[PDB]
Amino acid sequence: APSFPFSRASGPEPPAEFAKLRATNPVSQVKLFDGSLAWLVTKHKDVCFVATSEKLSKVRTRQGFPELSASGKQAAKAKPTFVDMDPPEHMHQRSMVEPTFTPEAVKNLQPYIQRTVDDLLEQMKQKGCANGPVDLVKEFALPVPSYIIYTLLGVPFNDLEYLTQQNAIRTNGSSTAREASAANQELLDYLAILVEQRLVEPKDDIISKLCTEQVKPGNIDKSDAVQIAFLLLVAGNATMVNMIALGVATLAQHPDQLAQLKANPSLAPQFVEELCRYHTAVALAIKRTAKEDVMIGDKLVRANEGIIASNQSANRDEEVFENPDEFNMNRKWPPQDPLGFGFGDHRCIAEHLAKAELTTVFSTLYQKFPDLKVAVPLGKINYTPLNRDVGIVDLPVIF
Ligand code: HEM
Repeated sequence: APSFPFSRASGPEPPAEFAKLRATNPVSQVKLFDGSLAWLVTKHKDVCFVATSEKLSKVRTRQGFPELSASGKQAAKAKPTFVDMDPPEHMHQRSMVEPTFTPEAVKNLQPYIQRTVDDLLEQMKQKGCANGPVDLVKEFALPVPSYIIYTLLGVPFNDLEYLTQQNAIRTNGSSTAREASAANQELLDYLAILVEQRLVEPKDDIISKLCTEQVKPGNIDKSDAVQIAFLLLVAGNATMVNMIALGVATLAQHPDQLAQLKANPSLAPQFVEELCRYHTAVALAIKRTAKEDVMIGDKLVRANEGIIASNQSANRDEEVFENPDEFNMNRKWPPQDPLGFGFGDHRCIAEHLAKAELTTVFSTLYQKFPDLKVAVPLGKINYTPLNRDVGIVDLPVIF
């Protein structure tokens, strides 16, 4: 049994092991950091099964849960939020914050998302690049998702820049454990204050709705509200940043596709669809423990055994997506759902918001800067370490 998680084959590539497993051993055992074994599922159909089976659990206090690191094992000791819950607890808490993320709500949020993107791009243009390239991540990919989620949560305008930087520090690869932790605890402290304030004078934001609708009636306590708000912030921000950066890098790698997008920004939705399939930046979230014996393919997963269903591998499943390793924004989509946002009950709560942010970015970025170019050879892109989910640390650009 090989050690898992695997390392990416290269900066922009997924681990090389998956393709081989899908072809000769779709459901197999892998060895985790603590020496325990877990079942690795690599085929689309099997990943979908794992994501929806009622015989599988997300509760991390169950022995056998596939924690992939020492930190994950310690983090599993805290009171859980809906991300680590099973029915009926799961939807009971998730439904407390779903309103802002529904397809209808996101459609109505479009003008705000567009203004946020327009403002950040204008700021970038005014700063210019007359003295050399600027970091697309720091100047654009980071603030876009950050400002939006912070604003939706309830953070006032003047606090956005500092809070955006602090949240970045908690996941920055250059941060020391001490710094990441400090930033983490600081964001929690700040959210605690916001909850106290919104409890007194509610405004029109997520935190206020949690206070008025859940805390006051006694459905949850203040700390619960803080943790729910915290989850909404840290769950997908870093991923959004990385997806925007990867999108720009990808377009640079395939000139004709960029030419097509520039000539027709209406193709942004399909470009985003392909991006979320090709670059599965959240590939280690579909994990479970078997509550009872369950058969998957030619294997029997016994009660209390862990399972990791790779949506990354599923998105490269040749049986579902023709020429899976080819990035094609004009891809002819099959009836099967690509799995960039998961599947089943737990499917990303912000899938629609995320897609809206990405679509707004890629339908506007090259209209603003038609000559935007990465200022370093593409082969020198600074990607996240290979033993981590795919992403980009910084991206020098000129325009
Ligand atoms: C393009 C960026 C994003 C990608 C690719 C992404 C992908 C995912 C994936 C794969 C999961 C696992 C779903 C499953 O268990 O089947 C997930 C869960 C989740 N994501 Fe995201 N996500 C993104 C953006 C966001 C944003 C913007 C937020 C916050 C506003 C967010 C909040 C969450 C939460 C709260 C969960 C847990 C849902 C649950 O367990 O019920 N995500 N996301």
